[PDB]
Parts: sequence; structure tokens; C-alpha cells
Amino acid sequence: MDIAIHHPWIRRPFFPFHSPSRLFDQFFGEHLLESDLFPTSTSLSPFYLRPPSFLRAPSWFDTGLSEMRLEKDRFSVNLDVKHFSPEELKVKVLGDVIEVHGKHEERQDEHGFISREFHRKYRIPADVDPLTITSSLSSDGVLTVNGPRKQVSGPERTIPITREEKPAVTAAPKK
Amino acid sequence: MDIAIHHPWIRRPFFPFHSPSRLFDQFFGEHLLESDLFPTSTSLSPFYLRPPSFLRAPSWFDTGLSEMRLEKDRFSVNLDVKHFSPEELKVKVLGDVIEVHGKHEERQDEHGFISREFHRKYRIPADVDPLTITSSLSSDGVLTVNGPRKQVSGPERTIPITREEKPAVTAAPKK
Amino acid sequence: MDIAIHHPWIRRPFFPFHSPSRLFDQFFGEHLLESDLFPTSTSLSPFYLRPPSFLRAPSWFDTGLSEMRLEKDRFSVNLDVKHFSPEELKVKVLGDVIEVHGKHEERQDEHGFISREFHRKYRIPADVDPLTITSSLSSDGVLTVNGPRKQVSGPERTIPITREEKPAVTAAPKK
Amino acid sequence: MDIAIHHPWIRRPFFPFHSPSRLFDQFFGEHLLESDLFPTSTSLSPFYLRPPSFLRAPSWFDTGLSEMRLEKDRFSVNLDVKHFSPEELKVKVLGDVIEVHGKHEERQDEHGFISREFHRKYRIPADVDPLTITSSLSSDGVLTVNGPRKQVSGPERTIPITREEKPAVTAAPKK
Amino acid sequence: LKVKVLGDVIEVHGKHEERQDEHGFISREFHRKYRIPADVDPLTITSSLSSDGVLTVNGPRKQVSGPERTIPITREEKPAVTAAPKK
Repeated sequence: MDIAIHHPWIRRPFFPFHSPSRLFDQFFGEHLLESDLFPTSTSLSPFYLRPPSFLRAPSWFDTGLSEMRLEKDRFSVNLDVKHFSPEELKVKVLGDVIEVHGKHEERQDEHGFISREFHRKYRIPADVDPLTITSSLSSDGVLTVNGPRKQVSGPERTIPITREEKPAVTAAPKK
Repeated sequence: MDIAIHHPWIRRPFFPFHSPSRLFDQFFGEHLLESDLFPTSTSLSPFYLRPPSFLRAPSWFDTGLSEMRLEKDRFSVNLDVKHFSPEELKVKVLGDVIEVHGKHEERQDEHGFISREFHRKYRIPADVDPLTITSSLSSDGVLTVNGPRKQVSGPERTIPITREEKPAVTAAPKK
Repeated sequence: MDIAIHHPWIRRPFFPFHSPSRLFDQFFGEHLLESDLFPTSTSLSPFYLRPPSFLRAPSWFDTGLSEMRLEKDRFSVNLDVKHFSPEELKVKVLGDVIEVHGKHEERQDEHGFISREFHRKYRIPADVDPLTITSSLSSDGVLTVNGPRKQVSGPERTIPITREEKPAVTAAPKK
Repeated sequence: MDIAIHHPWIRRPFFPFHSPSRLFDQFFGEHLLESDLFPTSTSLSPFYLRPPSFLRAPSWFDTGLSEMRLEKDRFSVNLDVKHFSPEELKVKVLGDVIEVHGKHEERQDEHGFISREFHRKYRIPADVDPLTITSSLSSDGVLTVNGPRKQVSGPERTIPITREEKPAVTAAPKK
Repeated sequence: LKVKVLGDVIEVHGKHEERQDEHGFISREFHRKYRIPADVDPLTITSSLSSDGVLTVNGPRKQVSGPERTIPITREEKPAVTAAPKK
């Protein structure tokens, strides 16, 4: 009418992941047993981008933003893994530690199996609280922990009386 | 594995206007459907959709605390150890599992120590995440996990993919 | 070109009935065993409105028109059932009587079963002829009998010599 | 249950013009395919289609004796009891079945009565209806059921849905 | 409402006409029922109602599921016909 267009993204949802048949079978319809599969084809009707790993594909590192992102609701820390898929990735938050474990099978042979691991590890009690810091991976393995650097705020941090103790709990503030 | 898509939440933000499809067309360009612009419902293409208002329209109650996005349900799971103070509670969140450890001593003795403890836990890879769920408590030793809830049961398996950027990681039911 | 549009109906064929997967499996393709299902998805291509109960859904009562509709080819009588689906409904025309029977299971418990019935019943020999009055339900259970109030025209009515006896057969006319 | 759609009769009335899809577009608006107008063949949307000529074009030989509609095949089934006058014949039509009862006395006697009788019938829930089929006879006691034929084998089962309004209740083969 | 009680079953028939017409009669009806040979009896349960058409069966309850099968044995004489659970 007035005339406008974007198009360069249109390649994406044909092959967002590897385009397995079991892929669009998870995201087409509804979980009943008569529901068929509509699983991938140059007949499907859309190709659609709405599943998790597919929006995080153009994000890729997911901005990769590692700091500043400070004091607010949305302190953020970027746990890099340089190249791994989500499943070889494995995040854990535990009191004063945030860690990512990555473990891939690089190459397989004879009776030999060649594992690579990435273990990016922290200890940051003043900065991380498992009650409110929250951990998000990108499809390349990069994990960002985000959120308020403050609910509990003690050493372990775990002095978590936050609902009713407020003076001492916040005497360690957004620091 | 799990057949699962937020088809109601996908359809909702295209319909609140004088056309159920102009809210794709106007957010992918404007009226240039030989040049690609898609009729939406069952011929859809990328969620390019970058004009920010669409990603905010379905739930401004998710705040817009980052970008793209298209938003999410909200829920809570309760780790209600019905005993002690919060000082006795430790918490850990881990991919598919959420767990707490209540760790008290009821009493000391001339002879030693009287421990009383709790190991409360859920394995819920559709519902709790080390991510889109944050947490809270009450002074009875009751630990709560809460917020814009997990909605992903992907065929890959390690799916905490939302850096406060809720879709495409809204792609499941509550299962 | 000259520019015109209707759109408010577009919601209908996604959920015209409950959208079971066995639904569009009946109305997509052709009855061969290699024929697949295309049973329902946000990846079908249409959503299409062409099956029986779906056009009768916006009709709803099917106008509900109970008379006048008189003397012509298209006398009509509306056998109401206030709320029931087609299968709990059960029409019968038999000489001088037209009747609808409805029978639903309202609620089920323990070893108890709570049936509701509707039995709208007539006897109208001058008006109804099973040879030419014809009985149509709407999706809400409302049944209209329509057609000429005249072929046979006798008491039972059944004096049906209409092909060759014409004077006495029509001495009871469109009355 | 029964996979069944009038796909030839659906396609027929779109094609008799200088475009096989303008006969959807011009009957759903005109040239406003972003605002929603659909390309027809295999991306279709509602049979809104309310501009009356489309519902008449495929078979003005169904008369237009009510509205919407899009029309139907025509056929007859014969309940030819080859005996008596039509006075001896009774008829009943009932959902999935059509039946007649020939009820004669050949002769009276000093001792009583000599009955001779017939019970002719079909169970044909795709072909005869208490509805879109009307009826007629010949003076040999021959009862005929006839007209715009049944074309519905729906998964629900009680399908006499056409108040002289033939689609969507044309949605089957002759089966 | 009509009511009938019968050994192993209890049933009611709601039998209304909503409306009359120039052409005839508009019936609306209900057939509510339980098959409960441990819990309702043509006997130790009496009955009552409310004006909404609600029919209640009530009282010192059935407690017999005997191997014979036709067990309404208590002439207001409750044992030995108390010999069962609520099943």
C-alpha cells in the first residue's frame, strides 16, 4: 500500500537446526495420538521459527554481554563456552558458586573415545544468589547468568531471612 | 520427544486488531506479499518481527526487561520444608531438578549433637529451570521458586535458553 | 485493486468443532492407506470450513424458523432442542408423527450415570408427510422439518396413490 | 471414521473464469490479500463467501430453494415392494436406515384372514437421510426415495444437517 | 420427578414439558440413576427431596455385599445386615 519489506531472515526456519523430521513433529500441532507429525517438507506451508534454540540461533552468543549489567535488577555475568551444543552443556548454581560444565564426544574410533570438556567455574558470593540469579544458554554454549545481585546478601550467601529480617540482610546491599 | 508448542500464545498477539494478519504484515514490512509478506496463520516464515511493540503487546506484565521476547506464563513451585529458620535451608537448581537441604541441630548434648534435616526436591524439566524461575522464602524455613515459568520440553534436553528473553523458550505447554 | 475485505470469520476453521486430530483427517485428502492424515496444525495451510457441522455452527439454531413457511413447497416446523450436540440427537418421521429424541450423559460418578433427554413430539397428519417432509438438525440440537406439506394428503397420511390417483389425493390440498 | 470430502465439487466453482482464485477473492472482498484474502486451491480459510452467486453457480439445478449452500449430487434408492396397492405400503425414515412395510390381506375366510406382507429396507448412513432425500411411488406398491442425495459420513454419526442448505453437508463421496 | 428402587439399583425419572405449541408438546426429561448393591437398598435407605426437583436417598446405610446377591434383609433390624464395609 505504502510499500515496505524485510526478507533476508526467510532462509532460517527451513534449516534453523539440522531440520530433522522429529524436529517440527515437536512444534506443529497437539500431543494426541491421531495428530500425525507435519515434520519437514517443501509442502509444510509455513516454515516457522518459534521453537527455543531457533530464536537463540541469530542471538548466537546471545550478545555475549559479560558485565555492567551491574547494581540493578539485572546484574549479568557471561560464562563462555567457545563452541558446544546445548546438550554437551550443563549449568549449575549452588550458593556462592556458579559453574558451567561442558562435555562433548569429539571423535570416536576402534575402542577409543575422545572427550573434550569446558569447565568455566566461579566463586562470587557477594555477586551471585541462587535465589535470584538465573542462568541462560545460547546455542553455541555461551551461558549468561542474570538478575538482581541481591536478595539474601550474606557470606554463603545463605542467611536467607529476607521476608522478615531486612536491616542485616540489606546491610550487605547491591554491592 | 515431547510434542509441545505455545500455539495459543503464538495466535493471541496477531488477532487484537482490524485484521488477524496485518500484525505480521506491518511488523515484517507493510503490504509487499509478492516481495514476501506472509498471511500468518498457516504460512508464517521467520519471527523476524523486530518492530519492538509486537514483542511487548502479549504481556507488558513481563516488563520488557530485555528484547525479543513475545512473552510467557507465570507460576511457582514450593520447596516448603515446614521447619527451622531459613538459616538451616540451603538451595540448589540444576537443569531438570530443583532441590533444597534443611540442615538443623535440634539440641546439643554432653555426648554430642542432635541433627534434624530435610531433603525436599522436584524433577520437573518442563516447569522449573535454573533460569526463568527466580525464588523467595518464608521464615518457617519455607523455600519458594517463582516467576515467568518454564515452557520448554525440547528434543535436545538442556533447555534453559531465555536470558530474560522469553520466547522462543516459551515453546511448550506446562509439560 | 479497487480494494475490499472481509476477515472476522477467519477464526472459525481453526476450532470449528473442538479441533481433534481425527477431524481434519476426515476432510483433507482421499481414502487410500498411503493417504496420511493432515489432522490439525499451525502448519496445515488452510484452515478450511467445508465439513457439515462447521457451516451449521454460524447458523447455530439454523435461523430457528418455526412457521410460515406455509402452503408452498417449503412448509417448515422447528423441533427445538435447547442445547445438545448432534449425536445425543436422534430424529424420526413416521406417517402422521414427527418426533425428535435427544439423550445426553450430563455427569458421571462412582457407579452413577446422569442422563438428560429431550422428547419434542408431534402428531400433525394434514401438515407432515414422510414422503416429502424432511428433517434437518443444527449443531445446538435444533431440528427443522421442511418441504411440501402435500404429496399423499390422507388421514394416516398413508393413502399414497399419488402417481395415478389425483382427484381424491388432492381433495385434501396444501391445507 | 470415514475419510470423505467433496474435493471435486469444492474445486469446480472456483475455476469457471479468467482466474481460478479470483472467484474466492472477489467473494471474500477484492484484492486485499495482506488484510487477509486467500489464494484458494490449498490455502483457503473460511467459506464466508456470502455474495450469493457463488452458492448458486455450481448447481442452479438445486434451485437456490434456501441459502448457503454450494450444492450437491442427486440420486434415488428404491423400496420396490413389487405387490399390492400403495395403500398397503407404510414408510419410515430414520437417520442411518430407510424402511417400508407392505401390509396386505390377500383374502378373507369363514375362519379368519390371509395376510401377505413385506419388510423392505436399507441401512445406508452415507446415501439416505430423513432429509435431503424426499420420496415418491408407483401404483404397484413401489416406494421410491429420491432427490439431492446424502453426502456425509461424519465422525460424529447423526448427520442430517441440511435445511435445504446443502453444503457443508455435501462433505463426502457417495460413501 | 418419579422414583423407583430395586435391589441393586436406584433410579429417578424427571418428566417435564417446557412448553406447549399450536403444533404439540416440548418435553425435557432426565434419567438419573446408580447401580450400588453395597450402598443403596429398597430398604435401610429411606428418601427425601428439595423443590428444585432434587431427589435424595438417605438414612442407616446399606452394609451387605453377600455371596447370595439379593440382600435387603433388615426389617428395621439392622445386623446381621450390617455385615460389610461401604463396599
